[PDB]
Parts: sequence; structure tokens; C-alpha cells
Amino acid sequence: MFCEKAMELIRELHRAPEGQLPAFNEDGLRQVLEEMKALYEQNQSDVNEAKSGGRSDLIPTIKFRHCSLLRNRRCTVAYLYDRLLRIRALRWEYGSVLPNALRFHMAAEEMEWFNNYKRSLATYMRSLGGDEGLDITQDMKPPKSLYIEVRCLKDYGEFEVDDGTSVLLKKNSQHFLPRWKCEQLIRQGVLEHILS
Amino acid sequence: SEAYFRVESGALGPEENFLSLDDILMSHEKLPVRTETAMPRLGAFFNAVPQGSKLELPLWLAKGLFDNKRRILSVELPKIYQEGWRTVFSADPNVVDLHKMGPHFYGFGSQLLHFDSPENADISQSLLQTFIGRFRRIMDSSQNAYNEDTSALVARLDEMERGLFQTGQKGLNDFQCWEKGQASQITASNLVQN
Amino acid sequence: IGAFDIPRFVYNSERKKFLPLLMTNHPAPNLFGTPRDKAEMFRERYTILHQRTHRHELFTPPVIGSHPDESGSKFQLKTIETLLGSTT
Amino acid sequence: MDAAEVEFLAEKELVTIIPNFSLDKIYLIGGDLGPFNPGLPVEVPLWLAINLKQRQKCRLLPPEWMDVEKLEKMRDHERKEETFTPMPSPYYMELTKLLLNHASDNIPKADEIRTLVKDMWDTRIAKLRVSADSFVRQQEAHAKLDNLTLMEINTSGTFLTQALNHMYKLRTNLQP
Amino acid sequence: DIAKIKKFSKTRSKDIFDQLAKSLAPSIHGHDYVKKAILCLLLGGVERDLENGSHIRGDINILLIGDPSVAKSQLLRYVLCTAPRAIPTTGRGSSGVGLTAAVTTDQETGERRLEAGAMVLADRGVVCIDEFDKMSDMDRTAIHEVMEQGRVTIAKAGIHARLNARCSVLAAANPVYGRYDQYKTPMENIGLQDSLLSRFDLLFIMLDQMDPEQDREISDHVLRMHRYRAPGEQDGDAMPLGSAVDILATDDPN
Ligand SMILES: Nc1ncnc2c1ncn2[C@@H]1O[C@H](COP(=O)(O)OP(=O)(O)NP(=O)(O)O)[C@@H](O)[C@H]1O
Ligand SMILES: [Mg+2]
Repeated sequence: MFCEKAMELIRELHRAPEGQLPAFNEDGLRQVLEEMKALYEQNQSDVNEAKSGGRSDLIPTIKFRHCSLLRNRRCTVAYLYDRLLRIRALRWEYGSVLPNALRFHMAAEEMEWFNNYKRSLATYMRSLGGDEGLDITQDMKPPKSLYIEVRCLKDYGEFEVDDGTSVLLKKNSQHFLPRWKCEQLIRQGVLEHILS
Repeated sequence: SEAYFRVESGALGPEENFLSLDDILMSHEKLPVRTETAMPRLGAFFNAVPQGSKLELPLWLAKGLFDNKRRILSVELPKIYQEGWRTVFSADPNVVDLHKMGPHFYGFGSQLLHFDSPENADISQSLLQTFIGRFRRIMDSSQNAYNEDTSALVARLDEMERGLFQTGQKGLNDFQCWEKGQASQITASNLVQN
Repeated sequence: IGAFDIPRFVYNSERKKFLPLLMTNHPAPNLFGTPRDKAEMFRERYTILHQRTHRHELFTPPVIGSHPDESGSKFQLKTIETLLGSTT
Repeated sequence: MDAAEVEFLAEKELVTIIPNFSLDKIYLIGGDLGPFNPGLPVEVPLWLAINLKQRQKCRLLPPEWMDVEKLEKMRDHERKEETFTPMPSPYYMELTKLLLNHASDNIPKADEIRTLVKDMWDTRIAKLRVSADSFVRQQEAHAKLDNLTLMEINTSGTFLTQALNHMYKLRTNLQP
Repeated sequence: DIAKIKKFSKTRSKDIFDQLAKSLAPSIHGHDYVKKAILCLLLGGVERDLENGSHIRGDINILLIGDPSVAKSQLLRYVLCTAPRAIPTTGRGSSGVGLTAAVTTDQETGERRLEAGAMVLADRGVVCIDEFDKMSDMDRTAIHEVMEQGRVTIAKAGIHARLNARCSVLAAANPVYGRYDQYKTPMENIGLQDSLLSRFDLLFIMLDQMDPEQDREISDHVLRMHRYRAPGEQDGDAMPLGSAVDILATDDPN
């Protein structure tokens, strides 16, 4: 039966409801496109036969293959769109430079879309204020204390806090720093907020 | 705020959502039909498929081929939506297994209504009353199963009901984390696993 | 570009594509090869030729192809493990 | 909306503190506060009060409604009535948590206050459960929930609203 | 627990017996003649009573002697699953008393009385005896009377009586030495005595021939069966343990 290969893409995405991005199914997309090509060629031959030859009984089969083509298009578009939704979520969940192990899951065109989305979002944030914009990626949770105590999880390098001052993010060192400075690193897992 | 959310299901509405994975999976499930006209070359899949032949084919294909005067094919309801099983639902909705009989019981049943069956009214009332019967137990189990194994509660629920169950669980866990003071901490996102 | 400078890619059969040596879990080449490497030589030669051949006119029927379409015959490759038994 | 956001709105409520520091009137965007005189009461928002308590810069006083007899009367009235009774604050649960967790030393009979507020919370959540069940059973299209607080709604409202959306579509699927 | 479909079937089909026999046990490949014989066992002969009081049974008795893993047990289990009043039995799990009838005391009263055994319960039905070679001869003494005369005679409790046991027997056995030996006669590969073997209408020898052609098609069928999954079940589901899933006194889908 037709359109069974289209379901594999959909099931792959559906069985990861957590929002993680699987590897792009290049060959599955290729196979469904080839199925659409075969369907279209058969329908071209049959519609030519039905019109030029006047053969009327082929019309149900014409409608059959056309419906199958529509189904395959729907599945392809839905798969690509849900992958775009997950990729869009990654910018807010993690940051701008995605980890390499995750970048290898993305298609080249997906990376192009993500770069365009990052550029457009940066433009929008830049256009909000009088100057220097508003980073609406920050303040994701309501503010409690102005300063927080944070613990280094990774051996990061140095991290500037004022114009002339920086903290060395060596593992297990603890720093008492502004929340608005530490939020992105905590989000990315470099730092751990250590009061609860 | 900016978390990932899939496209929501539109299967209970007049038409299903184009980009919804749930609706796509729901419409893949097979529907019994009878061919009202012969279909050349189609015997390769099921030579022509003869006129009057009984088939079970996907709901998407049946909706594509169907028309209100039944030229290509005519549709039979699945047995779970016929009068026999409607009576079982009417007996007690809380004991039936809509995961076996679905897992998209309500969505599939709602989409059957577009085939102009004479018992559309009975189907609609059955779906509505099944939901009304199962609401209280979905609410209680979702909002009062805390920090335990919910698989026994979730086993017999259809996908719509399971979505509602997870919503109730989210509310419960959110309030409990707030009450215990765990909502204050700033945390690495779920992508920190890699 | 010297021969020892050439980068290595491995053909993943279940993704049907070439992946870098940095991405696969394959060990790095060394001069004193292991027993596995000697097998992998000829297995990889076969692999390249196999994937190349299956994408020529010896490709799928296709499974959608029907009889009036695909009225003409097409080759179908077999492996040695398949020809023993009822295939005699 | 998160419970933390409900707490953020609860944090805007005004409470009385007794500073141990001297500070002139401060002209915040959301309205001016002070002057802060040592040893005298001054009324400030709850976020500021909690921050000053954490920094040891003031003594927090209980609100007028945090009294055991008043809370017992309100609890008994809630248990007797069928509808939600008017609450002493629109964010009473959040107020109770914040004030008693950060200032139990200042607030006497804090155990009794916490238990009574817990009693009122349990009664009102039970009433809300009854309301949801009645809505779905009788197939209502509208309900009146006058004295519910935001935290009480937010505990159950997402689930309830999703269920009612599904119910509406199920009872209107034959419309065309 | 109408006739038009059956009438159309018998008139439309050519050799409906063959179609029924090959459709009988789909999950077992081959064994076409054994499937035909089991279909004959299911349909039964006709019971004849003559003017002189002499009697001929209608029941058909089949014995399967064979190598390990030739689906004897699965054929017996199919007949157990599909025939009406098919009673399971195994050689070591049963006794003569349990095969025929036991004295038990009515807990209501306290009086001793008979309680029917497997072959008595199988009257006008089938008894499927797996591991038939593992059974004791003292237990098979009862089977002699049941197969020969369609009855079992008892003298126990207050009662000396002739119980009806008009059942077909579908027996499965291994040859002695486990695997059938080509370099020994069939009557010494079959460990049972000819007096007992006379009772069975049909006696099939089932050998695990290692022909690669039959191995290929059999393994293809077996792997297809192991790849099957039910329609109401997800791809990763483990098999559920049973429950009271019947929730109407009559069947709902039909
Ligand atoms: N021809 C066959 N086709 C399909 N499955 C088979 C076949 N032969 C054996 N099997 C499988 O092999 C397994 C064992 O079959 P079984 O019913 O025990 O045969 P058996 O001869 O009665 N075993 P045993 O009691 O030792 O003699 C089952 O899972 C059968 O389905
Ligand atoms: Mg056996």
C-alpha cells in the first residue's frame, strides 16, 4: 500500500515528545519523494490514456493516486515543520551556538533556517529600546534576589563582570554574582545556582 | 515560556489540522469500505479491483475518495462505533480500554461523522457521553497521583485523555514544587543532558 | 595532497550516507594494522561497489511500479547467502 | 501562568515592617515609599519586605488578618458555606507561605496560622473540584466563581479549561 | 453460539476439504496430510448401531509419533483452542483416576460420589494427550476401554456404573531414543505395543528432515509469524497478562 514510508518519518518524530531533535532522515525524505515521482508518472500516463483514448474507467485510479500524492506531501511538510519547531525552541532553551553533537543532527538547510531565525530575532530585540535593545531571552523566571551564589560545573576560562574585572570559572569555585549576569551560563550548564 | 509545543490536534473539529502529527497518525488508521465502481490497475495493491468489493483502507484515503453520493466507494463504521459497542460505553465508560480501541478514539470517531452516516447523531452522543463519564476519574487520578507510578492510571486512556492527564499532572507538580520551594532555583535546561 | 593526508569517511549503511571518521566510533588509522583492519579493507571495497551498483539501473523495481509500468524487466542483485536452498 | 508568577503578583501586596535603618523617601516607579525611620512601622511591598528581612534590616509585622480567632472564624464560615467565601487577601496562601517561611520568628502562633490557612485551602480546593465536576456533568457553558483567588484557580484551571474545550467541540461536532 | 454463506461456500468451492485443511492451522507450515486427518477428526464419522446390538464408533483417533520440534504439541494446542469440548492432558501430569473418574465427598452433604475425569468430560468431544509415550501403562489401561468401546466402567463410591466417554483421541508421542532412527524398524521406533496401536485409526510419523529447501520455506514462515503483531497494539508493547475484558453477556463486535 502507498504512503507507508511517509509514516516512518512521522512516527520517528512522534515517539520523541520530549522535544529532542533526532537526526535528519535524509534517505527517508528521499524515498518518499521518489514514491511521489513514481505516483506522478503513473498518473501522467493514465490521464493521457483516459483523455486521448477516451477511456473513462481509469478516473477512480487517477483520483486514488492523486490522493496518495497529497498524503505524502502532507506528511513531508508536517515532518519538516515539527523539526523546525524543535530547532526554534533550541534558541531559547540553550542559546545561539548549538553543541556540535546536536548540529550534526541538523540538515544544512535547517542550519540556514536557524541562522536566519537567529538574525531576525536579534534584529527584533535590537529594535525594542532606544538603543542596545532589550534581550527578552533574559529574565525567564521572576526575579527573587538581586545577587545569587553560583558554583562552577565546567572548567570555563574567564568571565567578565565589570569593565576591568573578571572571575576565573574553575571547577568547584563559588562566586556571588548578579543574577542577570549568571542566567545564561546557568541555563547552558556552566554554572549551578546553589540556594534553594 | 518559550518551550517547544507541537501543533495541536484538530481532530474533534470539522477538519483535522494539516501539520498535526497526532491527526496524521489518527488518519492512518483503517476504515472498512465497499467499492461502488471498478478501479483499473489497482488489483496490484487491493488487473482491476472489481465493483462491489469489500476493503479496509486508511481514513485519509477514504475521505479523499468519498463523496455524498458514493461514486467511488461507500463507508462502513468500525465495530467500536456501531450500536453494539455504544451500549457497552453507555453501561459504564470508566471500565473500557480506549487505548486498545483507539488509541485516538475520540478523534477518529469525530472524523467518521463526515461520511453522512444515518447514525451520526448516535455516534456524537456516544462520544460526548463517554467523555462525560470518564471526566471525573481522569481529573481525580491526574490531580491526585503524586510522585508515583501513573502507568496503571494511564493504561486505559485514549490519546486525548492522556493529554489531559499530563496537563493535570503538570498542575499538581507545579504547585507541589512551589509549596516545597523548589520553584525558586535557576536550572540548566533539558538540553544539558548533552 | 599526500596519500596519508587524505581524510577518511565511513559509509553508514542504515543512514545510507558517508560520515566522518570524527563522527563514527571507528578507531584511527595506524601503520601496524589490527586483524580487523585487514578484513575491513576488502569489506569496504565491497561496500563502496555495492552502494554504487544499487543506485544504477539495477535499482528498485519500484515496489509502487505495478505491471503496466515496469512492463520491462530489471536486474535484482542477490547475496551468496540467499542462493542456497529453495533458490536452487 | 506558573505558581511562581502568581507568587510574583502576590509579592506586590503591601505589608508593614519595622526598620532598623534610617532612609529617606524613595520614589519607585510603582509608587513612592518611606521615609524609613528606625523602630517605627512603615508599609512596603512584600518583595521589599522579604528582601529586607533576609538582609536583617527590618522586623516584619503580621497583617491584620493573621490572627488565630479571625482565621478560625473565616475557616468555619468557609466550611459551612457552599460557595467560596470572601478571603482576607486575594493572595492569602502566597502571603502565608512567604511571611511564615521568612518571618516566623516575628509572627506569633505561626503554626496555628499555617494550619488554619491550610484548612481554608483544602476546603476551597474541594469546592473547586465540586464546581468542575458539576460543570462537566450538567454540561454548563458558564460558571460563577466570584471569591476564588488566582493561585486557587491556577492550580486546576489549565486542566479544567482544556477539558471544557474538548467537551465543547464534542457537543458541537454536528453543527454543519 | 445465517445458512446462506455456508451454502454458497459448499456450492462455490471445489474441494472445500482442501481449503479447510490448509486453512486449519496457519501458524504451522506443511503437515498437509496431518491437517486433513485432524479435519476428519474434527468433523467426526457417523455412529452406527446395528439390529443385533453391535456398535461402530464415529470418532476418529489419531496418533502422531515424531522428532522434537515438529509441531505435534502446537497441532494439539490448536485443536484444544478451536474444537468444542477439547480436554487437555499430558502423560506425566495425569493419572488413571483423573483420566476416568474419582471419588470425592460432596461438601454440601458429606456423602461420597463420583467426579468426572478428563475422558468423561471429553464425551462427544476431543481429548488431546501430549507426551503420550511418557504415560504409564497402568494409566493407559483406561484409554484402552475408552477407545475400544466409548465408555469407562467403574466400581467405586456407592456406584458400579458405565460412564460414557465417546471422545476422539488426538495423541502426540516421541519415539524411543528421542529422535526417530532410520536404521531401526518403525515398530521398535514406536515404543507402544501393537494392542494399543490398533486403537488409532491413523498413525503418522513426523520427521525433522533437514532438507535445505523445506528449511528455507519453514524458516521463512516461522520468522513471518514472529514478526506479526496484533492491530490494537503498539510496536513496543509487551504481552499483557489477562483480565476481565469481557464486559457484556453477549459478544459486542458480532
Ligand atoms: N513446521 C513448523 N512450522 C512452524 N513452526 C514449527 C514447525 N515445526 C516446529 N515449529 C515450532 O517449534 C516449536 C516447538 O514445536 P512443538 O509443538 O513442541 O513440536 P513437538 O514435536 O511437539 N516438540 P516435542 O514435544 O519435543 O516433540 C513451536 O514454537 C512450533 O511453532
Ligand atoms: Mg510436545
